[PDB]
Amino acid sequence: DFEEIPEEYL
Amino acid sequence: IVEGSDAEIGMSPWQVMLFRKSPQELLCGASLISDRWVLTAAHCLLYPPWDKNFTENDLLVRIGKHSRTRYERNIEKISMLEKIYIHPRYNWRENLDRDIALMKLKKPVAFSDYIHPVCLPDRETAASLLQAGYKGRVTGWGNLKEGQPSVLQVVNLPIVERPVCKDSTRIRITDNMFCAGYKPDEGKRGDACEGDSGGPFVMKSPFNNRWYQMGIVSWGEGCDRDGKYGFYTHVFRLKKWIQKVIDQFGE
Amino acid sequence: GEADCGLRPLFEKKSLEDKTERELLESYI
Ligand SMILES: N[C@@H](Cc1ccccc1)[C@H](O)CNS(=O)(=O)c1ccc2ccccc2c1
Ligand code: NA
Repeated sequence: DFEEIPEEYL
Repeated sequence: IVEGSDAEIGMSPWQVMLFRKSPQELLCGASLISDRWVLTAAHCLLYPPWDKNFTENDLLVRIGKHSRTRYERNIEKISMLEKIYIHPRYNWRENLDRDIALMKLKKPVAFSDYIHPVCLPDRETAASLLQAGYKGRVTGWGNLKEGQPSVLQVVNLPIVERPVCKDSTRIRITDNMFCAGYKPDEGKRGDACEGDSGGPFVMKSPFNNRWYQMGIVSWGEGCDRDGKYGFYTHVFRLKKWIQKVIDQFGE
Repeated sequence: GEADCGLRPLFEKKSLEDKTERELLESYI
């Protein structure tokens, strides 16, 4: 449901 | 927020979203009180009866947001947590007494038109503004009904008399809580709802024109029910614990 | 309290009012 956030944050 | 409206842009620049890494989802709201400290509700992090117990690495904070679900390129800043502190006398067994927690971010977030800290009150600000009938403001991306908002939502709600709060519920109310909301007679409506917890109840001082965080969205029994009110952590009553945490562990 | 706390860049800082803050002020009798 949420837009994918940059993977640098994950 | 139930019966609120869309926020304007940069209207709540201290609003923080607590966001779960995996699955990717909104956990709660929160507020920015300085460039490295975010304030939220303890139950957003720890609530054992629902098997809730997040550590730092489960969580991210997202600051500068307006859209709920969009990744707001060049506007928002996503931050990792260094350490979480939950009030040592937070009462999750009984009544959510002392529903407060601090999160320290790994690096300073840069302020912008969309990112700016809220004030914490002093004794005089609290004594002056925390009065039955005086209105504050609640913001969040939580449910629109007891479905979900495209953008940050806002509602202004009056502080309610201590007896009325207590007479609305079977839960034991402490001096570390206040309730706010319209009465059934009052005609108007509105409430925090699921997903709004941790977020700020703020007031604008008529004395220095500054926004102060008077409450933290804590709990209710349903959302926007007639004869029922939203309960908020009383921020000033817990300010020494706040100052202590920040002074001991901050830089 | 932080020096510049609680003053919003797109409102207080430019002396703009938001749509409903007057409701708050009117409540502070
Ligand atoms: N949005 C939630 C907030 C919440 C979640 C989990 C734990 C506490 C609070 C609802 O307001 C919860 N509503 S509730 O389930 O009726 C409730 C209300 C008061 C409570 C007081 C102490 C402990 C649990 C509570 C649950
Ligand atoms: Na109500």
